Amino acid sequence: APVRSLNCTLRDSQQKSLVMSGPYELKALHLQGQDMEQQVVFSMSFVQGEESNDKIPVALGLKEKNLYLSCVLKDDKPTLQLESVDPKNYPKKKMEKRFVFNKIEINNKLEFESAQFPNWYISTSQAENMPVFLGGTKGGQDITDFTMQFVS
Ligand SMILES: Cc1cc(C(=O)NC[C@@H]2CCCO2)ns1
Repeated sequence: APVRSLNCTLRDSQQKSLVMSGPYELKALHLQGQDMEQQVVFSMSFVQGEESNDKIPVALGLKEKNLYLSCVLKDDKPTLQLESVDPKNYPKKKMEKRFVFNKIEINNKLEFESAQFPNWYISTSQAENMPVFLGGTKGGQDITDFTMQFVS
């Protein structure tokens, strides 16, 4: 059948929102009131992959954009990028592995682990207005826990 998707927003555990800045540039900042319109709305697709009660493979596309978060080696490191796709072909149930995150529910928060790069997570910095990145530990000063808000 089709792939199933939900619209949503994400905020890090310090309650920073994710907003688009430069071309293909996703950053996190503290946001409230009128400025909340600037936050990125995701289309979270439920995709093919290894699954358990608390570990659900997803893709994260930008709502009504042919852009997906992906995990690739860049200058020899697991990095987070926004990648363009053919809008006729996406989303799909069998997303390529670089697009797949394991959405993990622990203690009423979510972590998004790269399916391609085990133990690398969507991360934010404590500082305002810094890139969203792929970080190689769910431990230390960088933030790897999020909450989801469901959108119409
Ligand atoms: C100036 C700025 C640059 C970035 C930036 O490079 N963000 C990278 C993330 C990875 C996925 C897409 O965005 N944010 S503010």
